[PDB]
Amino acid sequence: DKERPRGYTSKIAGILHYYPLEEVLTAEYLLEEFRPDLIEMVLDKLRPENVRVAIVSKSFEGKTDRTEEWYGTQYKQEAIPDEVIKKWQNADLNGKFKLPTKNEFIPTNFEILPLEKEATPYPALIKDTAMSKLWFKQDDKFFLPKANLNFEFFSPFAYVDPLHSNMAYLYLELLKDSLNEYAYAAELAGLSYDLQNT
Amino acid sequence: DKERPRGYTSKIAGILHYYPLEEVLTAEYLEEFRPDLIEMVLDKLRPENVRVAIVSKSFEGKTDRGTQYKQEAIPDEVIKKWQNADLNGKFKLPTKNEFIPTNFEILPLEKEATPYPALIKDTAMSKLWFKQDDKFFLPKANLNFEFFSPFAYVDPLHSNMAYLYLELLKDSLNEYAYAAELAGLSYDLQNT
Repeated sequence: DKERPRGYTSKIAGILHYYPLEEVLTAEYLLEEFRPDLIEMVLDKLRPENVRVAIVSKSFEGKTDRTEEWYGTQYKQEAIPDEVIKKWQNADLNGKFKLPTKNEFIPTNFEILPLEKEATPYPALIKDTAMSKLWFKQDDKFFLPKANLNFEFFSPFAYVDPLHSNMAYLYLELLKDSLNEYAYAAELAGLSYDLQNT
Repeated sequence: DKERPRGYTSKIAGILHYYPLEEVLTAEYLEEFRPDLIEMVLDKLRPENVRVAIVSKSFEGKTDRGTQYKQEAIPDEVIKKWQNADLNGKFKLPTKNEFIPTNFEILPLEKEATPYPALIKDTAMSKLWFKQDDKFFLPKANLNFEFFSPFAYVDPLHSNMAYLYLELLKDSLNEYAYAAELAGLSYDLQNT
């Protein structure tokens, strides 16, 4: 997607200190050398022996003995017991863990459908029935092989009272939580979605 | 109940022709038991003297006479079927009306009585407006309740359901409540 000018200039301005002139546009996207030694090198730092762990919870309220000076934040600091460390350094294979598999959602058809004879500058209502109103506009500007599909589903029972509103919400949260595993590949593959109660 | 003047005069003087002056007020409520007349009238409620009229759209087109209708002699065979009615065990005389009132005490006007209704309970669930009668002094009362719910009128379907709900409830109470109604105790139940 074409960037907003202010962000584009700001971002590139930041990264010019790190990359040759010729590569500044692509340096953040384009991978070129496969380097398993560096990947392994970084993996070697993710070890229980240089770890820092911080837990944030209201349950520690009153159970703390230190105060950060500048903001007033109340906290406790403690050494992790070597035995916990030891157990972690010996983290075993579980098998519940697998690498992900091939992302089947990767798009491969990028053809831009031709602009219709009868194209119009604003969206047109191309279907108008009791159940549904469909506004449609074929892209005549951007010419990327993408689309946006938006739907409002209307029902009076979504907002009749507080209880029903709470239920609509919990419903949609549950649905998203349940779709998440399947939808994530798609999201990596430049396909995302947004689902919320109104 | 105190009568409307027009109705009182109208009702009365329809009776002065039948009763001595002194009894005319009481003449219509309180007098002679006449089992011979009751049976006499019962002897008139017989199939050989009966008139039957059925009103139905199902007769549309089957008529020949502003109002369209058909007239027909009832077949004598039908007369006979009626004349031979046996006793049916599903039919019983009514029983004692248990709803008959017997306590007529007029509670004395409370010290804290107010001329208009007072709100005597004001909670999240319910608002109770109350007034003890300080005028009429008959041993009667009226109890009115509005039950509010948004789900009664949220959409056409729900309004229909609220209604059918109440018709079914009244249809089911009807048998028991009718006795109460004869005994000057009635009720009204409807959707708003």
